[PDB]
Amino acid sequence: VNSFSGYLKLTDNVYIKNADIVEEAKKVKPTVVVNAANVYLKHGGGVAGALNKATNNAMQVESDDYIATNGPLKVGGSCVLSGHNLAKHCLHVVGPNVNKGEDIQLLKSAYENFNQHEVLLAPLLSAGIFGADPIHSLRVCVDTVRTNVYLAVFDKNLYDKLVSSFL
Ligand SMILES: OC[C@@H](Nc1ncnc2[nH]ccc12)C1CC1
Ligand SMILES: [Cl-]
Repeated sequence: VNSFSGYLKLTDNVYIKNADIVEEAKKVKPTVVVNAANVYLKHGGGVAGALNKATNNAMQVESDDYIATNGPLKVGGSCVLSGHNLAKHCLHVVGPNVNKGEDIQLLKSAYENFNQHEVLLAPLLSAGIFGADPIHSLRVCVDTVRTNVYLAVFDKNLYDKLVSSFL
């Protein structure tokens, strides 16, 4: 039993809700919130800009030190950093950005990072400003993640389409 509330159950392990991931994280304080990161951990817009703003830029300061030490992530890769005031940990996961010409096949590799954590609050990877089809992202999530994932979908209209079209 956990403190996630109001989610529709899609499969044994995948749950979904129309919600603002920032407000969800502040309420639940999950062990892990997933950021829709880029390889440079530059949290400018989308989920990343919103999460970073909610930390008063502390996420960006920590991320800049991470990059200075380790260099960029790989597309499809991840790193674990602090969750600041939102969660215990933030798993920064880089899905392919179609608006940069990146290979959509890497979306499965991106979701595999979730399997290293028993329970996560997450967005749909490569959706929104990363330019991939969200119906596809949900399908890859369901077919790749085996741990317990709570998906927050910001746009209410998109949420209804994902539910009604879910196979
Ligand atoms: O990952 C793409 C995804 N974006 C977000 N999901 C949940 N909460 C959010 N807050 C700000 C952006 C954002 C779009 C809706 C499918
Ligand atoms: Cl977005």
